[PDB]
This record gives sequence, structure tokens and C-alpha cells, in this order.
Amino acid sequence: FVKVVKNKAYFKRYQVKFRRRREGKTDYYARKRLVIQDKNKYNTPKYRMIVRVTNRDIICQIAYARIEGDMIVCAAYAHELPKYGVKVGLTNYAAAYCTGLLLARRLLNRFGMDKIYEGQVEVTGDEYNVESIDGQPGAFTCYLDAGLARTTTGNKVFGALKGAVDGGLSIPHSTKRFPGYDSESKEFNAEVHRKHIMGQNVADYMRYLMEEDEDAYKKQFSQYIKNNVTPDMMEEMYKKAHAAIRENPVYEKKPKREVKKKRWNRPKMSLAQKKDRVAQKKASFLRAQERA
Amino acid sequence: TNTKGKRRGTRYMFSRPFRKHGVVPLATYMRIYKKGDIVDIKGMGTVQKGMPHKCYHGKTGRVYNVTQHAVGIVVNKQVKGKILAKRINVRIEHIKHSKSRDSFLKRVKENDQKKKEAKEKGTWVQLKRQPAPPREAHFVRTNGKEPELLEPIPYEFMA
Amino acid sequence: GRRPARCYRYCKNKPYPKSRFCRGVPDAKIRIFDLGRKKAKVDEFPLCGHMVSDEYEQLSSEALEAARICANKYMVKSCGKDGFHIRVRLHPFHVIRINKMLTGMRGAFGKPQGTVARVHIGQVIMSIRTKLQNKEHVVEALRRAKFKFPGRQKIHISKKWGFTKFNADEFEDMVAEKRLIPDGCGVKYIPNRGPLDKWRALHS
Amino acid sequence: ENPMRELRIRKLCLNICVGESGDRLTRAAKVLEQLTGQTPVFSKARYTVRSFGIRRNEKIAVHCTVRGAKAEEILEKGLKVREYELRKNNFSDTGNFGFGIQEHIDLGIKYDPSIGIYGLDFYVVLGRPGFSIADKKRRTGCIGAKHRISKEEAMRWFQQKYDGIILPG
RNA sequence: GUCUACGGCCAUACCACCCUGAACGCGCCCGAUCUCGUCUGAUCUCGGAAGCUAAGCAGGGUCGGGCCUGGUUAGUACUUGGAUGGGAGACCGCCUGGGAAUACCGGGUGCUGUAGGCUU
RNA sequence: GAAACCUCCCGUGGAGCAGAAGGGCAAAAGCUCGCUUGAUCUUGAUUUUCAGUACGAAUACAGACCGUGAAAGCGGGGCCU
RNA sequence: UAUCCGGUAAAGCGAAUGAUUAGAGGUCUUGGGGCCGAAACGAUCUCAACCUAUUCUCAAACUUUAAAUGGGUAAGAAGCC
RNA sequence: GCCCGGAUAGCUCAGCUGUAGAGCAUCAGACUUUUAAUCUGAGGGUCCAGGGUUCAAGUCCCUGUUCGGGCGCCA
RNA sequence: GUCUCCGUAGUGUAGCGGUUAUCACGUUCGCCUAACACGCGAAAGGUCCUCGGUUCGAAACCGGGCGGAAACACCA
Ligand SMILES: [Mg+2]
Ligand SMILES: [Mg+2]
Ligand SMILES: [Mg+2]
Ligand SMILES: [Mg+2]
Ligand SMILES: [Mg+2]
Ligand SMILES: [Mg+2]
Ligand SMILES: [Mg+2]
Ligand SMILES: [Mg+2]
Ligand SMILES: [Mg+2]
Ligand SMILES: [Mg+2]
Ligand SMILES: [Mg+2]
Ligand SMILES: [Mg+2]
Ligand SMILES: [Mg+2]
Repeated sequence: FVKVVKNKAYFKRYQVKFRRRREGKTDYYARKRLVIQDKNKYNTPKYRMIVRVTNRDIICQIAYARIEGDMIVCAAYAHELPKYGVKVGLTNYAAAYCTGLLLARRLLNRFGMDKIYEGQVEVTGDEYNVESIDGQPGAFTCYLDAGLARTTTGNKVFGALKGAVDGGLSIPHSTKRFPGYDSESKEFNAEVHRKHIMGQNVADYMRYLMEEDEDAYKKQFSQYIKNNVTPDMMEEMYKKAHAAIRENPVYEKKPKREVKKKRWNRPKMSLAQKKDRVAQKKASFLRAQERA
Repeated sequence: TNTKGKRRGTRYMFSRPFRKHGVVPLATYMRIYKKGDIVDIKGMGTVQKGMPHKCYHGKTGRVYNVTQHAVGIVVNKQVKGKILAKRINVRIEHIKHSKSRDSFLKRVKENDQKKKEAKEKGTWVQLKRQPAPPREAHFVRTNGKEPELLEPIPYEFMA
Repeated sequence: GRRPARCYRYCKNKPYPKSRFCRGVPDAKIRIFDLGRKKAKVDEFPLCGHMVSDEYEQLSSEALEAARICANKYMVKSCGKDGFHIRVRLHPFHVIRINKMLTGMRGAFGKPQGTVARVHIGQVIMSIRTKLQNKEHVVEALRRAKFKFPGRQKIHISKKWGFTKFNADEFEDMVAEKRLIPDGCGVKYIPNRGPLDKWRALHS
Repeated sequence: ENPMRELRIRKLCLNICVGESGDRLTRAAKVLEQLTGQTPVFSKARYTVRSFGIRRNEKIAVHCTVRGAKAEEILEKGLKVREYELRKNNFSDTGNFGFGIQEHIDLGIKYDPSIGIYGLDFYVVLGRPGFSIADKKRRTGCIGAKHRISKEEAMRWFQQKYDGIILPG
């Protein structure tokens, strides 16, 4: 035995952490720096390009932050990319680009800066950013919101950033974290990035596996092999998707209805029920001990 | 004689209250102060940059400047026998909108509503406030049961 | 050796206890606050009488000791060596200063003389518990103790069972009901907030 | 008929605490490197102890976590040396266990009058699929209750997997 | 009905153990070619989608601790202003208005914004 | 071996933050690494002592030039007194 | 009449810090002294500190609570639209 | 502030840009019955610290840190 | 009361934050002597006054304890 640590005392004096800190989601240190505005700007927005990758998804949203709760103007998920051409490998870097680009075009059609601010159509991969036009409405500027990602080089986040940037959002960055950038040399290949953007780093993996061992390649790339998507059908495919995304981004939802409204969940037990149960439990205890 | 140090005797003044330590909840920042907005200053331990001086805690004033993350904020300060209006730059964290004014405005808006209406009607309505009056004549019905007697009760030493 | 108790009677100052700050405090006279059969269960001694003050004054540690002694001694000689339990109920905590004179009044803040209690009007000083036989001894025990204190105290023989916080008319009844439960010189009060496993220890 | 409460080995931690520094230490590191097939890491002292003769920040020991297959096999060896006997006390309440081998040649290495004989000390850290939520960065948490590995539960695992005895006393 | 992403207020939301989780999600999960990082692909980074709700997560359970909010405590303690009131003092009673906090006993145990799912 | 090093678990902070104490601080204001000189150049305003003079101390801005970071930002000495 | 501020009296210490009485319960820890033991967490006491619920009494330099009295604003034309 | 001076092995002191001297002290051999005394060897120098001049510095050069003797003294 | 300093094997004392705590005497054990002394060789022995702190580290530096010792206590 030992001194019990978590006594009444403990809990009495104990302060919870913020809810999303408790969840393990929001980094409040950054949130503050990121999100709140200068006061002499007053009410005017400060947008984000939220980018979050989830086990099988890539979510990219744009939000400023009102006191009630930060608001999403515009968002595109990975699992929308089927419409456009990407059928699998949707959590991967290339898809991130697609998502991030998508998000850009979608947002630039809403304000009607679709025809202005094309951005970068060729997909070089180089340092690019949007010079706002004069005699025209300016470019949309959001700052990247990386979450709890260790933001090394190669972090998919910077893919979706790239995508958006090439899509036509004025997001500040450096290239020091796109794939390519050589840590122990300090320049940038750009073509290396392009390859990652297009899936070649995936394609190459596929080829290396089929060479080495069929059973491993089949296990690794099942849904890739299914759908008939090869290493040599890949770069084209993404370029087609970017072309689809670029040409028609707007979202339509699904008209959800015909809901039965049954309670899957289990409702909370009313006082009297709870007050009953102990009555029963005490009575039950009494009748049991009145035998032996 | 005492020390004239800046923070002297703010042990319980700038002290985040019980189970409210830690992170400054964002709303605080993301809410907006213009010129002419009335504000009650109130120091806060955590944010030290731009902490207002102890004399101006609780004291309440108007906002005459707005820098990136601060506000210049005219307050009054009685110095012996000559109140000084004076102007102090305070970081947002140690500052709240005063509600003192809101309730006046609410009442102005209500008057201007009740002025627009009841003009076409002809009846002039009592807009002014009026003090809590003498409490009117009225009956007390003691239905059936007569009022209960109350005997004063004997002393006995408890402890 | 020590000043007369006239001079440190009244509650003139803020309390000044043996802390970080007030140190070098010579020890109190009174150390042993309870004596008799303090190993007695609640059932075998129900009848507190509580010498209870009526000033707002300070009683010396040295006084308490004498009183306690004077009460114990009379309780033994009367009822028996182990026929009761006493509980002194004012620990001296206030330290009481003394600027000694071989300069003048120059920088005269005292050294600590000793310790002392602070008693409110109606605070208990000493309370004894013993048997319903015994009450007349109990009072005289307390009577005699009173002389060892300044001010005024009123001996009162008082409703609770034992030393407990429970009214003696109800105490006999409660125990069978098991709202109260024996626990040395005191009694634990088991109430229906419980987790029911606790309830199932009783009734079984 | 459980799904994935498949009590496995998370890591086998090895260390050699010479408590000298200099040669014997770098000479010991060669033993772990040979054994494990991975450069080990030195651990410096917490604070100075005259009684032991170790200064603060003096490199005292050398150690090495091994995971996966190579950890399994090295666990196998060590148990062969201890002829598949462990004790109840060698199993911690948290579900893990360890033991020491008194000399490393008994494993499967050749002595050298230079690289003498380092005694070392295995510690097995048992896990379960979904024990990473502890130590990931984003949506951290505990690992439930009925998921934690009991002292009992490990002992029977060891008893089962390696045919071990677990002598009393 | 309920989830995810970003949130506001920051325990009515925390802690402990127990049950239950349709579909979508979120997860654990399986890999190390590349990107990236480790003594270690455990973490981090990346490529996946054979398993599985065991865990996280969600909903509930508990005469549960905690927290929340009422009652009681008590018109008690205190206290503004008043008297050529009392009392040797210590202190107290009154007038005039203001009025707490435990133990104790009840009830409650997240609400909610924006965007996008599932139950078609 | 009570103390060496290794491992798992608990831990509202009971540690640490140069120094007195008090405040404040946990994906930090603590520890560890990486790069750096905002401890630089310069107008005024304001606070604190105040007589509402100075000194010192500090708080907001503004213009230079730089550091750092993917960035939002942060920094013109030391978490604050 | 609206609306902030405050940590004093009080209260609290079965809430943090410190201070402190007593019995119940605990081989937690281990001991130092015993008695019955070769010795044995064996039996039996014991006193050390630690722990589980309890209990006695405290704080100018403690505090969850927390008044009275008290200090700020505001109650329109320099305002509304 | 100015001039000057010493710092070298345990200690006290030599040293003229190319194994750092003397004596004592320290340790092993003689002598002694043994010790001391004494004679022999042996070991021991960051030449106070840093930078330079120089092919090369313990020294020449500057810069410091000390250390002492004398001078000197306007916020 | 003030201000000061000192508390280290049996004794008297050294000790410059990292020591096996130095020196002398004393003690013990050999020899030398017939014996002893002197002498020679060996050995043992510090609670570094006490407690707390700082420090990676305190016998010392810093604080308070118990001891011990000088100088002052004047003008009426
Ligand atoms: Mg960050
Ligand atoms: Mg007299
Ligand atoms: Mg006084
Ligand atoms: Mg993995
Ligand atoms: Mg689950
Ligand atoms: Mg489940
Ligand atoms: Mg409850
Ligand atoms: Mg009068
Ligand atoms: Mg940080
Ligand atoms: Mg600037
Ligand atoms: Mg700092
Ligand atoms: Mg105060
Ligand atoms: Mg009080």
C-alpha cells in the first residue's frame, strides 16, 4: 500500500484542461498566435487554411474565428476526389495537392475570382505565389494551419498548401518543407516535388514491389490493382483530376431524406428509476441473506 | 514607510482565481474595442505584458486608441483633492467591455420605439424612469385559517 | 520567573502563533490534553459536562494544566482511577511577547514569553465524560478546576451523548438503526449517499 | 476466441551499467551492438555518488531497446541461458518482466581478453494491439481497463509461449 | 438518433470501474520503396487497406468520489449609523438598516456555433 | 545495497524558472536540441514615484535594420514586482 | 436604478499551505526496546514514523468560501437614426 | 593614473632567440647494528594567461592577471 | 544586552570548496637494554561543536542552536 494519490482533496483542487486539449486536438499556444487579429484591424477576418489528415482522409477547410466558434467558409475533403478522377490513394501527398487545389478553386469561385487568379496551371512544383492584380479585386490570403503535425519536410500538409497555392490562394510559405528540399545542401530540386505531386514516388514503389515479389505487391496495393490503376496510368490520372477540379469545383451535397428516426443510442435513466433500483437492490439483499 | 514598487500588494489582486489558472481563453482576444467604447479594467496575472497599474484595477474608462494588441483608455484617478482624467495603455487581456452602458442603451432603444409608436395613437406614455414608489393599498385575505401566533421562545444555554 | 497573568489576560493583539516568524517560542506547560480512560467506547461513558467560558480572554497554558490536574485528581479521588475521560479543549497557540528590562521603549517588540489560549464567549474549555451515576462528581471536578482560571466559566452538563455531536435522547435509538456506528471514543455517522457495497457491509 | 488482445512483446530493453566510464563502457557497448545489431546509447549519471564512484553526467551505462523479430530472438536466447525458469517477483504488477544473465558469452558471443565478459540485463515489455494511444501525439489517451496486462496474465503467457516454469518463493 | 473537421463557454464536460455501440465516420491495424526521423519505422514521417471494436472514441450504468446548483445552517456569525444603555473591566443588550460560511440534507452530471457525413 | 543504470505505472504541478518573498507559468515561462544577436539604429506618447518635476524602472505605438519560424507571428534584453 | 471591482470581519480547516489532541483501523513501512521464542510478518505486546476512515483545537505574514461599510463607470442633443 | 620590478620542478633562485642551471626538498643505492649525518645517481618544470614578431621565443614585442617599492590625485 | 571571534584523533594546533584532514606530543606493538629511559622501526585513532541551507560537491561559504572568550556600559 501507499498514500492514495487521487483523494477527494486531489479532485477538489483539480482544474480540468480545455476540452479540445483534453481530447488532444487543439494546440492553444499556436491557436492564439494563428487566429486572433490585431485590434486596429478591428472586425476584419483572419483566414486559415486548415489541413488535417486522418487515417484514410484529407480534410482541408478555410476558417476565420468568431467568438462563438470559428467558421468554415469553404471545405473540400479527399473522398470528393472520386468525381474528378482519383479513385484510390486519397490520403497520399498527391491527393493532398488535389484536395488543397480543390479547396482553392472552390473558394475562388464563391467570391467570383475564378477567371482571375488561375495561378499555376503547368505543375512545375517551383516556388510560386499569387501577385494580386491592380484594377482588380485582390488575392485571397489565408495562413496555413498545420495542427499537431511535426512539420518536417515532406509533411503532406505542405502538399495541400502547394495545391491551394497553385490553385490561387496567397498563402505565405517557404519551400524548405516541400519534398525535394535537401537538408544538407540547402537548395530545392522542384522536379523532385513534381514527382511526389503526381504520384511517381508511389508508382515507383508499385514497380519495385512487382519486381521483388507478387504477393507483397498484391497485399500492399489491392484497391490500386483492383480499379485497374497501374504505375504508368498514374501521372496522367492525377493531371486529369487537376484538370477536372480546375474546370468545375463547385459542391452539390446529397438531398438527404427518408429518415425513420429510431433511437440507436440508449437514453438516460430518470431519477425515479435510479431511486427504484437501490430499493430493489436493498430488498434483494435482504431476502437473500434471510435463508441460510 | 512603505515601498513604492509597482506591484506592491497585489497578492490577491493579480491572482487567477481558484481553478481558472492557465490558458487565456481566446474569446478574450477576439472581441473588439473601438474608440468610444467603455471598459472596466481588471488586471490578470498570466498576461504580464501591458499590465495596468494597481490603482486602475476595477476603475472603468473609455477607449481613445487602438494599437495592434492594446488600447489606450482614459480613466479617472482621484489624487488627493483633484481628480485627473488620465490615459493608460492596456493590453486587451486586462480589459472588459463594461455593461453599465448597455442597459442605458437598451432603455434608449425602448424609448425611441415607444416614441415612434404612441405618436400616431395620441397617448403620451411615461418614458422617464420613476423611483420605486410607495407600495399601494390592497387587501390581504386570510381565507378561513386565522393568522398563526408566534410566541417568543425561552432561553436555554446550548453549548 | 514569569509575569503575572493580569497582564496577558485580554485579547489585545492579533494571534501570534509558533510559526516561521515567531520562533524561539519556549514550550507550553500543557502537553497532555486528555486523560482518564481515553480508550473507552462511546457506550461506557455518556455524560459530558463542559466548563464553558464567558469572557473573551486568554487563558495561560500554565492555567490549563493546573485546572486539568485539579479536575483529574478530584475525579480519581471521587469516582475511580479509570471511571471517566477528560478532554481539555483549548490548545495554546497565541504566543505572548515580553519586552524585558535589564535603553527604554526604543525598538521594544518582545521576545516570546510563553503560549496561551484564546477563548470566546461560549467556547468550551474542559469537558468530561463518564457515567450517569457520576454527574455530581463531574460537576465538582469542574467546579474546582474553575478556580485555576481567570474570568468566568459556567459548568454545564450537556445534552449530547458522550463527547459526540449527537443528541443523547436519539443516540440509543440511532445505533441500532446503524446511522451511527461505534469507533473508539467517538462514533461514525453512516449516511445514505453511499455506494451500496458499503451498505451491504452493515445489515449482514 | 478473442480478436486482438494478442499479448505480444512491445520491446526488449537491454542494459549494461558498468558505472565507470571510459574504456569498460565503450567496451560494453560492443557487446550490445554485437548482440542486437544496432548501435546502443549511453546513459549518463543523474548525480555524483562518492560511495559508487560516479560523477554527474559521467557516462555510466549503455543500453538498447530492440523491437520486433530481433527482440524476440534475443529474448529466446536469454531464456535459454536462464533455462526457462523465472520467478513470480520477476513479473511486475504492470504486466512486464525481466531477468539478468550473469555473463554474455552464455548467449552466443566469443570472449576476448580485451572485450571481457559483460553481464547484462533483459527487460521485456509486453503489450497488446492498440497500446500506442499512450504515446502518439494527437488524440492521446489511456488504454482502457480490460486491456491492461495483469501480473497474472503475463506469467501464464510466459508459461504458455516459452514453456516456462515460474518457480515459487 | 448520431458522428467527423475546425471551434466558444471551459468538470453539469474530471476521475474510477461496468455494460452497449446499426450505418457513416474516427480509430487501432499492415508495411518501409520513396519523403522524414529514430539506439529502435515505438514515437515522428511516409505507402497502404488483410483484420478487429479489445483499446481510444461515443451513449449509458453506479443509494460512486469530484464538480454544479438549491435548502438547511440562520436572521445565527458579522456589520453601517445611534443613545448621559448596561457592565469595575472583559465585554454585553438594545435601537436603525445591511447580512454571511461549514458540517447536514436534496436535485443536476455538458450545453452549444460553422462546415461536411451516416440512419438513404 | 536506503543511493548508480534500465523498464512500466501513478502523478494539477507537490518540481523548475539566477537571487528575497509574493504573483505567474505544463504539447509552458520548466528541461533538451537547432539556428541566432530585438541586450542593435531612431522620433515622439504614456505609466509608475510624483509637485503630477526629474532619475531609475516599465507600457503601448511609429520608422530603420535584422533574428527566428513552413507560417501566423514573436523579439527591440532577463515571466512580473 | 443599472454595472464592475475588492479578499477585511466572519467562516474554513472530514478542502491546499502550514500548525495541532485523541482514540478506532492498518505485518502498508520498517525499525529500535521487549516478553514467549534457537530463530521464524511465528504468538504477543510495544513505541517510531508512514497510511484508512474518524475526532480535539488554531493563522498578522494560510484558504475553498465570504459579508457589512467601501471605490469605479452609466442614467441622452458632445444623444439617437 | 605613471615608472619600475618579480611569477620558472615541493621551495628559494640561475638562464646571451637554436636535455632550461644551482642548492635544498622528493624517491632508490652505499655507509650504518639501524637511524640520523654524507656521498652517489633517478624522478619532477602548462617557464603566470592569451595573441603576435620570428624558419624558431622561457627570453623580443605588445596585451592582460598579479605583486609589490616609489611617485600621482578636479566628475 | 551590544558587536566580535572561536568550537577539528587522548592533548595542543595546521587546513586556498574536490584531501587518505597536516604537524608535534600522547597511545599501542616490535626491537635496542640486564632492566628502564633515551633511541630505532612499525601501527592504531578524528561524530571536523550541533542542526538546516547553498552547491554536481561543504570540515570551511551562508543561516539559526548549545558552548567559550575579549571590548564597551559614558554626561549629569
Ligand atoms: Mg506550434
Ligand atoms: Mg508583583
Ligand atoms: Mg498591541
Ligand atoms: Mg507504424
Ligand atoms: Mg472501442
Ligand atoms: Mg466496447
Ligand atoms: Mg454525486
Ligand atoms: Mg452624541
Ligand atoms: Mg514551446
Ligand atoms: Mg519595429
Ligand atoms: Mg527566460
Ligand atoms: Mg490584505
Ligand atoms: Mg478570522
